[PDB]
Amino acid sequence: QVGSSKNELETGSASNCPKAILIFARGSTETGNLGTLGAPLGDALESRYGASNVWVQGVGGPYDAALGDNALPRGSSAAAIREGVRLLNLANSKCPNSKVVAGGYSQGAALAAAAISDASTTVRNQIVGTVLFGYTKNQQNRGGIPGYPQDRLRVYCAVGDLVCEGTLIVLAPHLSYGDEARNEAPAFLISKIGN
Ligand code: NA
Ligand code: NA
Repeated sequence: QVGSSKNELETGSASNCPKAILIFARGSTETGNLGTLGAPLGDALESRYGASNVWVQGVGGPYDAALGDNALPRGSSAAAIREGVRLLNLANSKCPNSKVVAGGYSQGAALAAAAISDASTTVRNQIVGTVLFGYTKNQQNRGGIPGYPQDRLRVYCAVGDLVCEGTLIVLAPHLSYGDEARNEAPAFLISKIGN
């Protein structure tokens, strides 16, 4: 087995920008750059618009999804958060007229939150919608992304997912977001991108 990965923002032509670009950060120990939730989420967007009209991009490079990095400031390493910021800035520099949507699972939700907070006011305006699954900073950020408007966010925190409740206790409900990745989350992102 090889982890599910997509790198379409990095490989795409700047002369052929898509309607939408998804940047997604996986959860700790997951393989590839999309993990378990990123691939179904990108597939749902590509089913809606067509695969040529969405660029799906996972967060990799120095983001190694390491278990220890959940204990760091903001819930991931500074280098992993910087990698999110590099991809958001790449989306903006290559394809400024494309709609960006962001997502993350678990540590990846913390990475996504921090990288969106760190991005410019113009980049945040380009990110029309964000979905967080099992958000490890839900309690500490009071259900939001600092500096990002609530209408553009959905947080999926399962009943009994204690990572949403200021701990790092990972129980069965933390593994229950496959349906939101397939259904509610792409439906929400689609509403913000437009038809
Ligand atoms: Na695509
Ligand atoms: Na679910």
